[PDB]
Amino acid sequence: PSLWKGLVGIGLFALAHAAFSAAQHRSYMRLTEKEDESLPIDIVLQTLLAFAVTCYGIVHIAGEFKDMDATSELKNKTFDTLRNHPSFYVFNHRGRVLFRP
Amino acid sequence: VKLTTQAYCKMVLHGAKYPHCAVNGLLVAEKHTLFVDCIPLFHGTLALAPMLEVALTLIDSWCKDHSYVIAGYYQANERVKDASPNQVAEKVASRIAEGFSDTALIMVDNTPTIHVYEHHENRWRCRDPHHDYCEDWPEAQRISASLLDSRSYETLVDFDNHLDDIRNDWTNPEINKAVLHL
Repeated sequence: PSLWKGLVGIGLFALAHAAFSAAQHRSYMRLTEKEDESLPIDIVLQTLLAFAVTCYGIVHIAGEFKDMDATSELKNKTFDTLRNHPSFYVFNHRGRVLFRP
Repeated sequence: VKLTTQAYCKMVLHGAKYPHCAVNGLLVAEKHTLFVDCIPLFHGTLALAPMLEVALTLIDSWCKDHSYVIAGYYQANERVKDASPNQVAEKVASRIAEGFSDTALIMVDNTPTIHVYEHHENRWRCRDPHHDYCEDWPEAQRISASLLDSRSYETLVDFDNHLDDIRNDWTNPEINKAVLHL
């Protein structure tokens, strides 16, 4: 589906929110001068989940691959679209006297 | 010597479906001669033997079961003014002459508008400069325009389009099926 863009959007939003939460916790820890200096696992889980979701989403929105075999792109071509040369077109055919003389 | 409204309508439809390219086919009839219908073969580059000699048998296999027999051959040149028969027209007319007498070599003059050359011991000489016989001209001219204005040639299919996809019917059922009710 085309909803992968919204998925990576929500992932990036959650990642930005986790970054803001980490900034707040760092400010608090530098205010109180605690020797633990351990990020809360609550925000660490959010960061990891957002990173995983966003990476899996951008893996999908990157675009699909194409076959390497050239004989696969011309399998639907027909000689009616290969004989025509846009450079050597001539306008003295019957379509001019038939369609709108 | 006369063509049926179905033969003429199929001819003009195939000629209008590919204006920039040439038009060729085989007028088949029942077994004095009346051209009931035509099977359009190819377009564009016609000076090629194998696909032309495949159509012979692939149409005979249908006509022998459908009680038909190939009577003539028509060609429409690329240019709008030149209507002289090429070597291909003669080389195909000579082939049908050995399997059915009274072969007519038809040249669709883009600018009536149809020439009929007959072979009498010396060459292929036309008859349109003197006179051309048909069953009824106004009926054909009306029913042809009735399918032309509706852009039915986009729906018409020939043998070349059938060689690309077999789901297409070279006998044109949906064309003569509309012709009967008009």
